[PDB]
Amino acid sequence: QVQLVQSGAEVKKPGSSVKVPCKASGGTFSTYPISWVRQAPGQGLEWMGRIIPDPPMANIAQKFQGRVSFSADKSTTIVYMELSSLRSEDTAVYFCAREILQSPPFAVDVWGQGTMVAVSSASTKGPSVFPLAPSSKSTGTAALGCLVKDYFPEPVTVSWNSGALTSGVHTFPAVLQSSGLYSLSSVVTVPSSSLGTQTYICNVNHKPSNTKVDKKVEP
Amino acid sequence: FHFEVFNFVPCSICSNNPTCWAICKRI
Amino acid sequence: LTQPASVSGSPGQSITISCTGSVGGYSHVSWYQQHPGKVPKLIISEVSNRPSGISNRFSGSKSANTASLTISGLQPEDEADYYCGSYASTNILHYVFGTGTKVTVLSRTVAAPSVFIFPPSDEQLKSGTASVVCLLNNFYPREAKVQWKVDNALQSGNSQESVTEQDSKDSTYSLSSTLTLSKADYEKHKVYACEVTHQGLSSPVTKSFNR
Repeated sequence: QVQLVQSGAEVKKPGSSVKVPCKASGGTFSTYPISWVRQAPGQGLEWMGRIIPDPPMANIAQKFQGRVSFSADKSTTIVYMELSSLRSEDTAVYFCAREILQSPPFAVDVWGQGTMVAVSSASTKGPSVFPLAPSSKSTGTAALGCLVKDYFPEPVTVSWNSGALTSGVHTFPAVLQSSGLYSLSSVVTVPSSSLGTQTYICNVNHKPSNTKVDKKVEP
Repeated sequence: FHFEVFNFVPCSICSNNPTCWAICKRI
Repeated sequence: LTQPASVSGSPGQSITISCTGSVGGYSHVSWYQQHPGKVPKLIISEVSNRPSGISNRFSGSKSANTASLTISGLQPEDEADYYCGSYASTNILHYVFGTGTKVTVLSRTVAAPSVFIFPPSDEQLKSGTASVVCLLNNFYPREAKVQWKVDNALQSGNSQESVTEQDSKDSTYSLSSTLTLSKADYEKHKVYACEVTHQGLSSPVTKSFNR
């Protein structure tokens, strides 16, 4: 029935403004208030405010006050939340949900996809892939991989042997570097006897920068 | 439409919710 | 609303999550489950009322100003970040959410980390940065300590770590400690090692490379 549609992740420049949208697929946006919850990737859910359809009244928390504006296109019933004067702290995922203030539910039942908003403080950069040599032993669990470094912003996708190599592949979560760029390391466990015979190639693709690098790791 | 912030809850949208009547106003 | 940060449990037992309040009739408290990468889902409403389609293993209780969510028959699929939420009886009727509780099903096995050290790639050394990567693979749980020892000297503040859960195939963990040094400082030293201490390997395991 009622499902909420949100746009995709949007990286923004410090000091700009983003207007995350919320569409009612099957809903009418004319009875139950639509609450907006802000969540950093690892955070506790944090209610920002609510917009109520019957009376065109918007309620916003004092902490979020002054920047949040609850606009809404009445035609097609699409509500928009615009967080103005963006700052680094603002980086979080923003969810729109149908609040059942009236009625027995007394909770937010239908949630939205969630539009991730990040404040860049950095320019897009292609990834620099560096090989992780699998030591030098002919045996046995041998570890090799690729170091994707200095790329902005996510996502980057790393595969091994063009998707053939799956087991043992451990792509590690991206870590924001002190410079402001992202970096990840992907490792794979292989038999050390195959080090010389087998050809191991990591396929890294940074679609934001449209950089597809096929680095090879066979020391 | 550009909804406005009023820092109160109307009792028109408040049904079966008791917390509303604990804190509700009107024009 | 405040919740315990994490609640660990063995498979089959019953864990409970507290939701202590500093208000809406103290019957509006509800319980939410947010699995990683997914939207929050309403699991329990009206203290104990269970929305249709939710497993019977979830219940709700209310003591004083503390709300409790009890999960019977804890399974590895049950683990998620659980949040309690209720209205705050404020001017705009704030809906306050809880801090969050990471339920974890964790028992019956122990694994030792497979330590592998990677010297910095000379290509990256050309760029000017030296990334020494220490890899801990297939260990459980993640209470492991990694000490960067450069020429028998501990290095701190220059190490960044990342952890991943290996599905359920091994239900283990993987860590990548990255020691980043400048090309000059890297060449200034000789021996680079990462001593690793974990529950699986009580005796300290160190992987060293000399350049």
